[PDB]
Amino acid sequence: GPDGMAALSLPLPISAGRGYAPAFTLNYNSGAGNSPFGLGWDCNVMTIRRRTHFGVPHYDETDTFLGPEGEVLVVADQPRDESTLQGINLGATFTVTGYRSRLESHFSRLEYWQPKTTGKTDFWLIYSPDGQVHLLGKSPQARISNPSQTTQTAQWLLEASVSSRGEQIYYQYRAEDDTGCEADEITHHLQATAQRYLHIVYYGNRTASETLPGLDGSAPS
Amino acid sequence: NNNLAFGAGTDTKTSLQASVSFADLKIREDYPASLGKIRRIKQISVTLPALLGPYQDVQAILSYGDKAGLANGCEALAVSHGMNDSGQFQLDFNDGKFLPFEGIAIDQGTLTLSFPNASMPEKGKQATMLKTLNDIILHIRYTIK
Amino acid sequence: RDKRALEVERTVSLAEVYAGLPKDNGPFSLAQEIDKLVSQGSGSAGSGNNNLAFGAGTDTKTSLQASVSFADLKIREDYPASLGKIRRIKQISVTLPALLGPYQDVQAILSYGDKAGLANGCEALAVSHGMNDSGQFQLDFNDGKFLPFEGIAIDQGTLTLSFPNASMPEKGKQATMLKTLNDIILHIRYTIK
Amino acid sequence: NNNLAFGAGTDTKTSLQASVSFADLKIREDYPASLGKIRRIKQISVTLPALLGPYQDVQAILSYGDKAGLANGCEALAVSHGMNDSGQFQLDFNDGKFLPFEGIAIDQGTLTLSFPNASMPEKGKQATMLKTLNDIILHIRYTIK
Amino acid sequence: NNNLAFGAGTDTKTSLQASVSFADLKIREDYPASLGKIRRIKQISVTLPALLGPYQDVQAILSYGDKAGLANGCEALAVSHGMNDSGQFQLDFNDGKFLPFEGIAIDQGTLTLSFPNASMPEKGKQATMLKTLNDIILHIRYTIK
Amino acid sequence: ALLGPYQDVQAILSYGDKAGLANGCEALAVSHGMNDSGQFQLDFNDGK
Amino acid sequence: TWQDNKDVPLTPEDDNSRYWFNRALKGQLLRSELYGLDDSTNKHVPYTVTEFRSQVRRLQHTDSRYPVLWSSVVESRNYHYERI
Amino acid sequence: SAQRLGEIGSDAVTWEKMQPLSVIPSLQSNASLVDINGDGQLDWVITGPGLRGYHSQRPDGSWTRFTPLNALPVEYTHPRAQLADLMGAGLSDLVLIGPKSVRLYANTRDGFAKGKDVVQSGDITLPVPGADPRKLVAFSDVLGSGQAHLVEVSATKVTCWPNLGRGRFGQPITLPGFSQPATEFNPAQVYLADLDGSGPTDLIYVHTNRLDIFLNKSGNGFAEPVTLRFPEGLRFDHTCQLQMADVQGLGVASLILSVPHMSPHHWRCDLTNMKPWLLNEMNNNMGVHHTLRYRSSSQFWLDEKAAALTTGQTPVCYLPFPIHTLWQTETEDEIS
Repeated sequence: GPDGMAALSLPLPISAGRGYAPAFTLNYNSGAGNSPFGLGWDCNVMTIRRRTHFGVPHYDETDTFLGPEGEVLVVADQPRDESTLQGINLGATFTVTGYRSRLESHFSRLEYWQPKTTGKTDFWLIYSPDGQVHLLGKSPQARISNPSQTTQTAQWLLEASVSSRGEQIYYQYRAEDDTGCEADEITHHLQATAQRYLHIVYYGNRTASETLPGLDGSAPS
Repeated sequence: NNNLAFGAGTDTKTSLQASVSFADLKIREDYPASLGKIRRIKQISVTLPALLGPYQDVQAILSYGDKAGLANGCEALAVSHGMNDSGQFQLDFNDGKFLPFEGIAIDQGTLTLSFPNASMPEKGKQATMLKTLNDIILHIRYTIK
Repeated sequence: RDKRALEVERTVSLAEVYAGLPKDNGPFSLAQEIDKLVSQGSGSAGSGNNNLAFGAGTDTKTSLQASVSFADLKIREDYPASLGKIRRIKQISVTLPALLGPYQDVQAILSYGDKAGLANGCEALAVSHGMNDSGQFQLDFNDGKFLPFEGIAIDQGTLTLSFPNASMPEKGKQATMLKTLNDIILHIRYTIK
Repeated sequence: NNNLAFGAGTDTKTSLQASVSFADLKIREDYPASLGKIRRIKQISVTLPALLGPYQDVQAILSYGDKAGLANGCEALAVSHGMNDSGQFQLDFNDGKFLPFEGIAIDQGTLTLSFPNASMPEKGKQATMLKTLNDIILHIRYTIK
Repeated sequence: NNNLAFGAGTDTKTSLQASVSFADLKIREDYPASLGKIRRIKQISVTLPALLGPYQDVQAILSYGDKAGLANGCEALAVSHGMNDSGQFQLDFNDGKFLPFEGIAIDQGTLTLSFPNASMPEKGKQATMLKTLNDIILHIRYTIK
Repeated sequence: ALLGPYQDVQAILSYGDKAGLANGCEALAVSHGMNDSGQFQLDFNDGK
Repeated sequence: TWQDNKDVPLTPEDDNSRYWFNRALKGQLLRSELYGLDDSTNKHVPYTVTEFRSQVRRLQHTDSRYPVLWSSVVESRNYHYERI
Repeated sequence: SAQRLGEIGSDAVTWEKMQPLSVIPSLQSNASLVDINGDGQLDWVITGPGLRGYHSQRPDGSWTRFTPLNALPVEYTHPRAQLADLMGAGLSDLVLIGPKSVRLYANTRDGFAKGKDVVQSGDITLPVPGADPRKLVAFSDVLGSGQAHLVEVSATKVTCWPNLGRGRFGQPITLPGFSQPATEFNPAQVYLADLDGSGPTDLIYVHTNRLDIFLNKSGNGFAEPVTLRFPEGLRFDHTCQLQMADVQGLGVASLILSVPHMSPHHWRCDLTNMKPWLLNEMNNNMGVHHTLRYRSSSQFWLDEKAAALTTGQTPVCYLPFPIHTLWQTETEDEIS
């Protein structure tokens, strides 16, 4: 391709699905850094994130975010308030604003839900052209935020998604936990749980729904 | 004597002044009494950690209030760049003449730094510079006898 | 009667002076007018004592010069009256932000066209390169003699900066330098007594 | 003569002092005796390897803890920046007057470096600064006759 | 006159000496005779490229054999920095006194350089510093009359 | 860029009509090669 | 520009506008030639030539820093020479 | 200027005989060459009695007219001011460092932002550049994060304070494994570089006749040093320099020892002929073997230049740095 990079794709053996599935591929990208899959390899599980291209981002309002493809999100529309999602009580009023990528290529719509009520957390929703809704960073575990000030969310990891035909998927992350790591390894960092890993993805619903599987943040059985 | 104000002089009304008391600086206290009782200023320089435009100059006057008997002109110093400028285009400790503020006791009197054309709505100039000024730093050279 | 004077260094942009002339005096872009005047010689820009022109004497017809009056610079208004009424120039330096060929020099003369009681030779300064230049190979404020322009009141009089071989039609060697030059900066060191 | 202590004088109780003898420095052994038996100090500068910020001063006095027919004031040097500090704002070997410590034999007497307001429990000004002082360096200029 | 050896003096047998003949350098030949016959040394500086620690000095003496024709003290120069030592703390061509080695013909005589405390078996200091000395470079300023 | 840091150039610059000059002012010793002059220390404020 | 729901021809009104319009085309293939490598007299001609024309549609510029553009290929050609 | 040495296909890189530049900006006396915009075009930046501003150099060698800037800090010319990235933006900001706080003027590209005083958290005490001659205080990406951290190198350990942005630093952390005799240790001999090439910088300690290279274990301390020896006749001293650059376009900088003395000499120590950690090979155990080869974009530019020579097609380069690319691959059937 155009930049001369070397690359490889190694799909994961996910045979199950119902026409919708959390299908991921492990990919080699020369020039890429050290990831959870080693140096040069990753799966790039979808996330919404602050742009760091211009340095440590603000956690304020004059912030820039990237869409899931890694492109600049421009506020698309004006904010409105809403207390429910797909009929589910969110427990508070949120102000929601739509975003659109600077360089269009997919025509999805992205929403940012910023709690109006102090004490609740925010979230992002992707409305895909295929009629799918993807929820990122709703609950702790799916969030990358400053351990010292956890409200400063840097990244929103995909937590839940639903297709139009009733199949839905839930993504469970396991946070970094300092067990068996060596005393200096823990002592000189004391990060208090930063970084999240995808641990398990739940799919194949016993019961159909058009709602997001994360519901109100409850864990799956 | 530790304050800010716009000056009351006829032509100082848009000039922003910052005054400080030498007594309140507690410099004498820095060294034991046994080192000598006479502690006086030999030279003062000024540093202004602000931003400047391409042809912008600092325009400010530092002066000692009391006409304590210093030779005429040693009561004040002009600042142009704000980088430890001192009082001369060419600085010389061996000039043969007394330097600005030379002979003033570290113990007393009020020193003031004046910035003319500081008021904003009056269409000032230092008025813009000053918005970026984080401090006023003095470098005081004094001697102990 | 002597006193220690307040020593003040004033940066002056001629581009600001010309761009900022009163509408009735013909404000202009300094870089833009120089380019036009060099490409086509014997023109002019501005008015009064704040302008660009080619010199009138035969000896100077290929010389492009810029001039500014102290009255219009209004340096005096920078400081309050209470600091003293006599404000006079001690030394003037010159900077020219042009690009040069590999071993090219910059020739220019800065002069006071209002020569009066000023000691002989102090009415003018030569420029060889810019960079806060000086009419002396070595500048010493303890020289013992008067420095160029010393004693001129900051309130009045006209300075002119002449470039000897500026006219492009005459194939002047400085013509490309001048087209290249963005501004003229003076550094006026003056004191308040 | 090779020690640290807080000073015993009335106004030195909070002053931390260091003392080093000259004789124990073995300066004399650096060069053959036949090169000159008269070896005397011309100038001493002081360097303090400490984390002093850009506007942070160090306050210390270096003095000769002995007596000789020294010019008055040549018994001591003030330290302010800690970077080869001299006892003059402008160091000049050709000043015409004697420098601090000039003419002191290289192996006689002792030097003491004092740091006023050092005791931590007394909330001394230099009490926290000194926690970053990792060494004391002297730069001795001396000549051989 | 172009060799290494230890000094033979009573306090020099641990001192490593270097030497050179001016006659063998033949500096004279570098310029035509039409410029004049009198070619004499004005000043010599010494460079000792080496790897020393942050507080580690080098100690060596540069000296001229036929001292009889010189003003007292012009027969030798001390080297302590090693970068480019002129020896004298303040180099001044307008000093008013003669410089070390000044007036020596570039045509003849032996110049030497000693390093005291160089013998490692005697636990010297130059003894280890010298292991990193890659060359000895002299900078000879001379004039043609 | 002719010489490195420890290299010298031997060259003499001289004026043809030497007759009007004070002795030695007819020539300059080039040796450093980097905007040098005929004297170790150039000073225009000197008396010579 | 997308005006009154039409794909209206545009001339960038300034250079910042132009910048974003040029940026939007990055990575787009403009031309692709298939050229045989041999010692025949036809070694000087491609078998095929593919040409593309891209475009950028301006959709929204209320945020003056990032004026939301959509780019794609509006038209393309494919010449078949067979090295003739 | 760099040029390919010999025909296209000859990898060695050389330089053409020096030529005076056709155009040089005036006002060279109080200025330096720094990219202050992140443009790729270096800016000749002028400071002094006003005249704040610069001339940028374009890819065709054309210099711009003087650009005045709109905000230079007074402290820009302060004796201890550093140029360092404390925003994380990659522009290089202006900063003064004290033990408890820093004064940071963010780079806004057209000038600097209002400086701010940043007080460090807790009792984190920062190293102060130049504070102790026995230690090296410098910014370097010792953790391999791409941000540049503040690192202090002593004879016994390396201490690092992570860059958290806006002049804020993390707590010091220890990076063990570095050691030299304390008396002889001299920061002047300590150089930092990513010779490995994966990010975290390595520590090179220079000795007469040898180089000790402590490899950086991705911010977890150092590997026992690799001692490289100099070729016989090659020595090193305080007048000698160490340069570091990927002069051959291999993706890895080489170490160049520059020796002045009475006749200049330059020696290049290549540590590897290829950038490490790139995938070189793949094999499926079914008979298909793959292999890769990589080259700097800068070598390809030199070929573009070589093609331009003879033809006169001035090869203006719009790609200022050596992005490393995939050049050649092979696939082999082990069965047929």
